[PDB]
Amino acid sequence: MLKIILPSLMLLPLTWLSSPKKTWTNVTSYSFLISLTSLTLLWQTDENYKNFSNMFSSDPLSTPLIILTAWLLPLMLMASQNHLKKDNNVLQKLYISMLISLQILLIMTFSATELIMFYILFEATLIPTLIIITRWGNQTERLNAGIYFLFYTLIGSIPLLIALILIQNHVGTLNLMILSFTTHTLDASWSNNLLWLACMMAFLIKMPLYGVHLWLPKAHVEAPIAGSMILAAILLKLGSYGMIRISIILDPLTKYMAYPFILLSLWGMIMTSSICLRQTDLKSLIAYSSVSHMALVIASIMIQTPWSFMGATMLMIAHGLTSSLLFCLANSNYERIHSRTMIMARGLQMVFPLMATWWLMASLANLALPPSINLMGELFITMSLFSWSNFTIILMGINIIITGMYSMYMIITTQRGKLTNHMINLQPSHTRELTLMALHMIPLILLTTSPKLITGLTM
Amino acid sequence: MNPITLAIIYFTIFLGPVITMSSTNLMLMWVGLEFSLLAIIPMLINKKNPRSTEAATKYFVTQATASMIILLAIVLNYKQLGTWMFQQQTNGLILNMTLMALSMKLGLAPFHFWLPEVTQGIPLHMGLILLTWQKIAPLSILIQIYPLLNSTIILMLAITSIFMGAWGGLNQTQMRKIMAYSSIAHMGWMLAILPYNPSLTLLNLMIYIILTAPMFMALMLNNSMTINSISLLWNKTPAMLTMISLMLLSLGGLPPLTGFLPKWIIITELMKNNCLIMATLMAMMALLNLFFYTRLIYSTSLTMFPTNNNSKMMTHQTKTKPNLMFSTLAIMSTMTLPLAPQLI
Amino acid sequence: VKRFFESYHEVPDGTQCHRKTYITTALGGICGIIGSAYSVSLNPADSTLEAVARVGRYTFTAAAIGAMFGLTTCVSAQVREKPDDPLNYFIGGCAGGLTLGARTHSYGTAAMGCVYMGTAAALFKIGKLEGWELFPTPKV
Amino acid sequence: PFLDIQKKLGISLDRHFMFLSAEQPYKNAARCHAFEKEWIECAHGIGGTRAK
Amino acid sequence: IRWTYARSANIYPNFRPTPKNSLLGAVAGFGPLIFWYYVFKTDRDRKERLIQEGKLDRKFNISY
Amino acid sequence: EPTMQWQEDPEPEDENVYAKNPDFHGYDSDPVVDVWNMRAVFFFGFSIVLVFGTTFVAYVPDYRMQEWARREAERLVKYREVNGLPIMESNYFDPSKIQLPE
Amino acid sequence: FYVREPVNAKPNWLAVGLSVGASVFMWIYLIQTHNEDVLEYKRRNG
Amino acid sequence: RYGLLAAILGDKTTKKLHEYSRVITVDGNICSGKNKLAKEIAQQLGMKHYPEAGIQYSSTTTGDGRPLDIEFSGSCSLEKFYDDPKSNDGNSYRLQSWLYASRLLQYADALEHLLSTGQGVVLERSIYSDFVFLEAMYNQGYIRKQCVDHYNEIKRLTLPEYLPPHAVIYIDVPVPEVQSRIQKKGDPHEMKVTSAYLQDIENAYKKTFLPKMSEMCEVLVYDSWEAEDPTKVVEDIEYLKYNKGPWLKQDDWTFHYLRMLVQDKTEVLNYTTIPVYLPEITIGAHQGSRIYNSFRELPGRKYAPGYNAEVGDKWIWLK
Amino acid sequence: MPSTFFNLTMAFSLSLLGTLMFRSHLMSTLLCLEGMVLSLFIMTSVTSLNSNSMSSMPIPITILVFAACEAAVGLALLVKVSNTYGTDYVQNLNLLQC
Amino acid sequence: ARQWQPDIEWAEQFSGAVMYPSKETAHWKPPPWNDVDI
Amino acid sequence: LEKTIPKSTSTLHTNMTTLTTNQKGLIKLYFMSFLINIILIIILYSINL
Amino acid sequence: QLLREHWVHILVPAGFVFGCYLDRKDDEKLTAFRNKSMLFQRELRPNEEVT
Amino acid sequence: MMNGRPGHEPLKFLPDEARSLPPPKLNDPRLVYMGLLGYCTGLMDNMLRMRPVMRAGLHRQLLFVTSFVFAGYFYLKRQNYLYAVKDHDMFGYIKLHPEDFPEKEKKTYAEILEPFHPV
Amino acid sequence: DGPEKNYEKTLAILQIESEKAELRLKEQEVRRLMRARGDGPWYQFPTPEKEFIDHSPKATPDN
Ligand SMILES: Nc1ncnc2c1ncn2[C@@H]1O[C@H](COP(=O)(O)OP(=O)(O)OP(=O)(O)O)[C@@H](O)[C@H]1O
Repeated sequence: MLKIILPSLMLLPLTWLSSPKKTWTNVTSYSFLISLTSLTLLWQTDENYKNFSNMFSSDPLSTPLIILTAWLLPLMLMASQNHLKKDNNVLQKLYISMLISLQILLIMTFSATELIMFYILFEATLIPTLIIITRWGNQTERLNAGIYFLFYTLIGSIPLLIALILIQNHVGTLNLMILSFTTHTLDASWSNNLLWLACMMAFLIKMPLYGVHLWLPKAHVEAPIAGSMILAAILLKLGSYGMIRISIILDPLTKYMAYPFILLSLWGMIMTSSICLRQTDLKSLIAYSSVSHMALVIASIMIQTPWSFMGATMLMIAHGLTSSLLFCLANSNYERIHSRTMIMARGLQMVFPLMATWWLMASLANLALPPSINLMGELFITMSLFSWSNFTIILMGINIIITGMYSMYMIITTQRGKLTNHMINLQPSHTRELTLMALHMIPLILLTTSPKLITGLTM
Repeated sequence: MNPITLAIIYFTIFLGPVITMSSTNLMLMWVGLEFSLLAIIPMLINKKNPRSTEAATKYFVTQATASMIILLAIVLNYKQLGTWMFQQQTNGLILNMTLMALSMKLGLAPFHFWLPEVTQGIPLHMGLILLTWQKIAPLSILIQIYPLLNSTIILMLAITSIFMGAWGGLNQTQMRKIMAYSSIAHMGWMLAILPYNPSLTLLNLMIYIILTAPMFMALMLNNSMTINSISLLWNKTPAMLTMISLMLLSLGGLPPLTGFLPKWIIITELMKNNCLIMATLMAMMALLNLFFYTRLIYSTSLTMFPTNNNSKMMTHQTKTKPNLMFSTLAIMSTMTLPLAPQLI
Repeated sequence: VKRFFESYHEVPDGTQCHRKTYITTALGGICGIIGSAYSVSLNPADSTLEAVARVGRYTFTAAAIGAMFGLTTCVSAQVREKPDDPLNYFIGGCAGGLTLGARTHSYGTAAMGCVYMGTAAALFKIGKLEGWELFPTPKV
Repeated sequence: PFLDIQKKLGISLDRHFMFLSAEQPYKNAARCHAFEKEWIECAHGIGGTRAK
Repeated sequence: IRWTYARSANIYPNFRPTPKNSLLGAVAGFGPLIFWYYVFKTDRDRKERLIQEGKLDRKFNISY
Repeated sequence: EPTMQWQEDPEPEDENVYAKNPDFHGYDSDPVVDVWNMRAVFFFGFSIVLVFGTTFVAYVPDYRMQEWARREAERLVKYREVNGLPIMESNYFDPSKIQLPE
Repeated sequence: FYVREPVNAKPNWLAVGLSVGASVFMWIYLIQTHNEDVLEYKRRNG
Repeated sequence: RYGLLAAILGDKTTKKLHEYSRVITVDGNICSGKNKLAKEIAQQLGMKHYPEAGIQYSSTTTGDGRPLDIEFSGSCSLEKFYDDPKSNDGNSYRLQSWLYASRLLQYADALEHLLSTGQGVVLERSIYSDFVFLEAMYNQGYIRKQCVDHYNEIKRLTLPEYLPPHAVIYIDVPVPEVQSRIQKKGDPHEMKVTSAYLQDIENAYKKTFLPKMSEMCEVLVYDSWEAEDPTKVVEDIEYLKYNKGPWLKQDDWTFHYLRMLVQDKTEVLNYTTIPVYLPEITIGAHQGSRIYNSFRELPGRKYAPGYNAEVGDKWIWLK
Repeated sequence: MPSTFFNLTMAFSLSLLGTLMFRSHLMSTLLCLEGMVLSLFIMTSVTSLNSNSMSSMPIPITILVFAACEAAVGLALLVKVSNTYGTDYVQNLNLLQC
Repeated sequence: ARQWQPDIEWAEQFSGAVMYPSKETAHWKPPPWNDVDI
Repeated sequence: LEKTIPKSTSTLHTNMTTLTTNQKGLIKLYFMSFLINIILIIILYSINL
Repeated sequence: QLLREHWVHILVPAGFVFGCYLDRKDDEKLTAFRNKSMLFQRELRPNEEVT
Repeated sequence: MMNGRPGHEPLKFLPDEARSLPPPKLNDPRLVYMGLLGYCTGLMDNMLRMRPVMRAGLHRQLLFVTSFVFAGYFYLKRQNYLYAVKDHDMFGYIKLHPEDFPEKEKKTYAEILEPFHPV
Repeated sequence: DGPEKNYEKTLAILQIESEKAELRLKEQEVRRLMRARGDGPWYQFPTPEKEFIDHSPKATPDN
């Protein structure tokens, strides 16, 4: 694993000392080399999981996130290469360093076994994000947004830690697969119930429900492309991975400790998908769509069925990539205009003839057009939920419909009307942003082709 | 203050605690306490301005009552047994009085409403000592007598300090008073852990010191004792920020830094000893300290406030005050979490 | 002799409302006296008249809070016969916070107090049941 | 104690009269000399909770 | 710009809580969740008692 | 007397890059740097990563044994079909070595 | 070229050589002590 | 160096405070014979003369000593003030504050020179003398009471900690003669000042500066021709005494603390760069950042003095 | 012995009240401090001479000297206060609350 | 457009000796900058 | 969902801070408070033995 | 010259080398159970030195 | 805590008893990290005094690094000693009092009943 | 290399971690017993010494 980390810990001094004319290219290409080397984990010949020490490990549920992160790093770099163009070399170097620290932390956590290490990394993820969001935004409320982000996250963090302590004491160790081979069952009293809470509350507060979805839009809006990318892609996924790895112990509590959370997740999926219709701000629309899909993820995580877990992982990866892509497109249309509003720029596709086909290929992946990992996940999760009850296809379908609606609303208020006549600032497409779109897409094709990699624990 | 006087006073200040600790007699302890008190008052009152004099009066009065109370305790112990030292056979009221006095002498709450006023009246190079070389002997006294204490009131006092310090820090702008409230809270953490494992109070104290001293160095730099006077650091000297931000987040106790480790292993001990409720309160109310550190991070680094023209006349100049130990302690605070086991 | 505060758990939640209510009202008066003493020693006012008026405001307020809370929890325990379950104490704390809000003339404070105090009481009951000790003694 | 500088140097400055039955100047023994000499001898070799 | 401001951020400041508003809010936040919940709980209890009896034809439900 | 505005530079203007470097690519205003960085991106991320990564993966063997297992099932089914045993017993562990209460 | 070339205008050979010498002596004492401890440890535990 | 150590070692101040180790001002109005007079005085009394601190004292002392660009230096313009006052920009106050600060730097370096070597100094208009201009501005209406209060606060903060000047000469020339000298010199900006301006200057001087300071420093009011005859001034000052002031309420150790404070070239200005927000001087982060970047891009200011390589330093990898 | 000792402890408590409650002066507080110190010195010497212990007698001397010096610096501070305000009152110290 | 940075109306809610003067009792005056009162 | 969780916490902590820093610098009051605390501690020990 | 510029490209390869070496050292540790397991317990055929 | 154990030689950094313990191979990651800390501290001091970083104060950096290591070495020895002592005392007390630790030999999953918890 | 490598590595790791868990779950108990009954070297609180006492005649037989 050091083979993945150490070079990512060398990109930093590399950035510091390299000359301005060359740091961008050098660090970018070498981060791509890191992404490449990050595939050794896929030599999972047999079912014996990979273990490198008492301090690291890998797994089928973690490897995807690792590669996706090591591959979203350079895309953040590139998408962060036209703005802050008049900001000093030292400042842009700081930005690069923060991105790289995010990468390294995310890798170490998605790999680590001991949930306490996982937790310290899960909470160290903040500093770079808070910074990136406050020191490089474009509005004023970014401050309140960062505050909300930080404090939601830490409120979650605390009882999680307290329960990790209670465990480490009652049980002997915290190492995973030992928690498995020596788990037990609980008398199911108010004590163990509040323990279940203090263990899942943080992961949920992070992966937003209806009740606490508030810090997502502010972040994705006030913050720049890279922060938006990384939020929509991974910093949510951390909660899901933690919940998956930890729920192994709390059996059986999660049968009746789920109804409220499943209910909230579904209702929130619906209401947020509806708001996605009448939400002006494009990035806010995208954020609420992300909420709508992560609600499915959660409803599939709780009930603990194998189909459900595989669908969760599929939809997870798919949404990560697709949201990064949509945010790239938004930023693109913003740098030329400097207004997030959806109804200002209209009737494109007459001057950006190609870009549309990078807009289209995203929506179709949002509304679950097959053959896509998106629909595979949505469908397996709907199957699990139908088994768990026959009266949830209702909500699945309402969500599918409202999505099929607002995805096209977005396509049609930006690439289907008639062109304005005062947007003389429409610098044509840059090879760079076209490349970012292509790189976010192509992997969707290859994974639609061969998804056995992207299944999960149960496959 | 001529050099002979300066040297003698610094010597007595460096002595008081040394005796208070190395002595096994409570009278010698009380003596060292009085040494610190006396030898310090001047350093507070040197400027001879009204505010300094007022702060001196407050400080002296409170610490006098405290010392006399501790003396009453010792004498009652004498009448009771005969020895000048505390044993495991002393009526708990005496311990409770000793604890009230030590608290009032430290700054714990609700005996704390005199620390912010004084620390606002004082300059920096004496508030630093007031917070980092006067809270040692009073803590050594406890280190000696931790077994037979009253956990109930110790915990009530600690958590009360947590709450009140945080709630006051949410408002106070004056950085001196902010630092004072932070001291209150951290000493609350210590007293909370104390009767279970003292080494952890030692650790919390050393860490709070290593985080405070360099902040006060960065302040002594400019005599910027206000938020709108420190926000101008990015135009006076844009270098201290990459370390001030870290140190304040640390004082808050963010995991990847070191300021977290104390709270972490402390909660561990309290969970071993079944105090998880108060542990939860402490952990869920340190977040306000974290808050009003973040709110200064904002003002200084993450966003640039309006400067003042004459700062150009300043920048034309130079400055070589900031010695090496500042950076040394900053680093050995922020980037030393991997070495917690080697710290225990 | 501390019996006036220990008797609260001689019987379970159930009858003896005339006792549980006196006890909760006593706690109300105590907390009121204490908070009033602090807010009189500090943040003083003009006349002893207004000072003791503030004191009595606080004291009667807390007394009524404790009375209403303990009474609700002795009544629910009687009717909804699932005594040990803490929803009794939660509803009682909600009614108490609502009384506090009706006194202070603030619906927001009413609801805030409902939530916070009710959950606090439910946790007190959870502790009394599962032996969670407060102000412990050191045995690592 | 806390900082055993005294025991390290093998000296004594205060701890030679920390209690009652120490060496009084002109051999004038105190009131409860014997009872102290027994309490201490029972509380030696062991620590604290044993003696209490 | 002003339209966006009024739809996005000028809301809470000029917002004043009153009844029928608190009422509609509590409704939208409580009612439907609880309806769906009673539905699901009744269904699950039906299924559970059916299985405990040992009747519900589960043939071919090998993957779930 | 009425009021004054805090001295501040004016709002910069909206410009064009293609007016001075119609060979643009999006990265920098230095053409050589643009060219070399875009060639780096493409090569290191279209020629090597995508291609060699896809190749590696596609030629990975028996990912999580979904091939060895098919083989093993074929062999076991042959064995049992011949020997008359059933293809799947409703009890996994030997109920003999096991022991139960009353 | 300045007008008031201050203290930093030229090096302090005293402190330079002092630091280098103390560093070298730290290194050498470290190595000697480590080798001594290795010898003695192997001696006392085979 | 002058830490406490050199003092303990012997490099004190009283051991070189000899005769004529004094400090003087030669104040008056705009075009009196100030510079010729002060230079005559300096030559006759072996002191050193410090010219009138303007808008470039800092840039000329620090670095390679060349008049820097206005963006880095204050952003004021005396010519633009004389041409267009009352504008919506703020030149009046963002010039007066800058000039006060530079004058303060002057006085500080002067006390340093003195307390290090008793060789006395002569000063033109000083920090005590740089408030009549502001009072004239306000009385004419060029400026806001808020800015006046800001200035008075800065003064209350800095002015005290330093020691007033032993001797103070005041040259009294009225508006008509001052205007004659103006027109003789010739300048399209000086040519446009107002007799009321100069009259307010004179009034403020002769009302505040003289009584205030006759109680804690020696004064000498002279006229045009008595100045044109300098030597008389020299002999007056020589045979004059220097009672009634703080400068003898001091000793080695207060002199030492004062010298340390002065030598500290930012303990003088941590109370002049204070955060009180006025749209006159108040500058935004964008401008401040741009200017700091350009300055640190300049040669000789990128790094500290003894480290900039390009300029032609060496041994830059040991110190 | 026990009676007089309890009474001396009562006197200490009374000086405690005198110091912890003011009547718009400062010399009263300092005099109550002196009363505390006197009661303590007395109780200690009594304990010693009752136990017939001798080596423990230096302690009253020590603490009496320290109380002398303490009250001395307190009086110096009182004096600076009076000479910088105009009197030794207590309600003049409304500063530092900002 | 460009990064919005703070300004006077944002910084002059801190100049007050204490944040959050939600009460009338927060009617005090800022403290001097040299620790001297008139 | 904003008036409930975050703005409620804000108002609450804000008011508690207003209280705990509405204090004026009067020893005549600080000492009375110290005395109340001493009384409390003594009484608690007495009850709990 | 040019190495001051074109040397930086040596770090990352060196980092990868160091990483593989550290993993090799870790795997050389934990050498216990080299062949003592109960599902890959061989006879150590001649001339076939240990894993 | 343990400062009263049998014959706790007071204020002695490393007793002779701490020569029968394997010292740390100088390649140890902890010492290496302290070296990095010294280097970064020199960097920070230079950037604070406004000096060329990575090419100034070489003697300063050497001093920092070597001091940090020269300390870490012996501090780490002391800590290894403390942990060894803790473990030794624990095992000794266990060997003294076995009854306080009944060697409960668990039962097989055959004899023990794992209760069920479906889905 | 082969799967057996990772297999046996996993096995050694599990052994280590289980032994660690055992040690900690025993250390808690040991420390508890020591603190509660002082039967051990740890938590040996400080007692009055016995070397600064006199065993010489004291000018009067009694005492
Ligand atoms: N505080 C001030 N504010 C604005 N302008 C000033 C200020 N002080 C001086 N000036 C301008 O600077 C110029 C100084 O020239 P001045 O006549 O004083 O020369 P001098 O030093 O008297 O020598 P001489 O007059 O013999 O040439 C004046 O024309 C005056 O307008």
